[PDB]
Amino acid sequence: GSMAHAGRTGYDNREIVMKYIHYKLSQRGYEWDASEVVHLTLRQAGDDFSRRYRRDFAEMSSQLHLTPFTARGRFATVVEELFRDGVNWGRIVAFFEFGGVMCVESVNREMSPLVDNIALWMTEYLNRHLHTWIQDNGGWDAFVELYGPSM
Amino acid sequence: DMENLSRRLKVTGDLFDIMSG
Repeated sequence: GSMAHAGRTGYDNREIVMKYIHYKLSQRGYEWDASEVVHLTLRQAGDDFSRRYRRDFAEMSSQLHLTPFTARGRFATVVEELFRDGVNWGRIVAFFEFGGVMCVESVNREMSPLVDNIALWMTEYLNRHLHTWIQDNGGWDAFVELYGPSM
Repeated sequence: DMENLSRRLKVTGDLFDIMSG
């Protein structure tokens, strides 16, 4: 099975989102559930992103102000600005990290049902707005090739 | 705060992009 891109369908992106969120929550000891080198590379890339981010900025959750009524709009506003002038793998990693932060903060703030919603919002945004860019730019395979190496 | 958050995500994202290449 080497003729086509790894994780080349929306169903695969969904799995990718669910595994990512499960991991981000597990790092905080919160248990939740709803391509293998792809999941591994994204874990690594997001962790390395977070490390760099935190060197320069305060905790990402310090500027969120989550409520159940405003969470979807907060998500959409942030992500729409993130990709307003374009897409690249670094911004896609930023997208996963932001979604993970939304989920962690939801559980922290005793709004844990929002996790399931955030996972759906991420999956939909990925499939509606990032997936065709991903296919046009070498698939998750290209991402693995570029971000596979540490740092 | 939301605008600033997005900008922080975007630039850190762009940095990462550039380092990979």
